[PDB]
Amino acid sequence: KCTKNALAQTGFNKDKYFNGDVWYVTDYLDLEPDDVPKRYCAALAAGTASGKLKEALYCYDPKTQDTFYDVSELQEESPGKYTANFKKVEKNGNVKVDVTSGNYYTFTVMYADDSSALIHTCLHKGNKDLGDLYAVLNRNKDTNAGDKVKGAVTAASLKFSDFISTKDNKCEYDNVSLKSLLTK
Ligand code: HEM
Ligand SMILES: NCCc1c[nH]cn1
Repeated sequence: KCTKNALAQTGFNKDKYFNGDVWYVTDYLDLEPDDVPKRYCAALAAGTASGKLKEALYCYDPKTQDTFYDVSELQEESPGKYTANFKKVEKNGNVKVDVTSGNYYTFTVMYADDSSALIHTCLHKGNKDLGDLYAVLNRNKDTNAGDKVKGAVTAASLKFSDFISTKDNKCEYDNVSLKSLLTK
């Protein structure tokens, strides 16, 4: 069961956040980890494409080098709070799992600035709730969480201590594919 009480950023600047460029996940807090050890890497891009708000996802597993992608049209619920009916796709946009009733995630932008952000997500897959996941984002992958986003972590009643860093986890990314998926 995810919480719905994550508060959107006051004065959220949606154009700066959804500018079509990549956000890297630098640190994350998964409140319901899979029983199997999975130290993944993730990044995302979001912005307008042919008049729609779109969000593409990338995940990388260093153990296998396996990759997975997703793309959604976003639906604004309220300011800074969105719902995404995802479809799983190859790096070229070919559909692996279609848009389905029980598959969706929601997110809230709790904090953001030109370079960083903190978001809450709640993922639903096959109708089941997979729990809360908080991500600290940055426009640069090797950048450490600065004071402002750490303040936002505190303001959300969390401890930065509990977060897991992707910094020396052998991550590799694919921003070209991630950006071009916005049109698919
Ligand atoms: C912005 C941050 C993230 C978002 C929006 C997000 C979103 C998603 C989505 C939509 C899926 C379902 C994919 C599909 O089946 O088509 C997924 C699966 C998964 N994600 Fe993430 N993810 C995020 C960050 C992360 C991070 C940092 C990790 C690292 C542990 C992670 C681990 C996983 C795992 C293990 C699964 C497979 C879950 C299952 O089917 O049981 N994700 N993610
Ligand atoms: N238990 C974490 C669910 C999740 C994975 N990705 C996004 N959310």
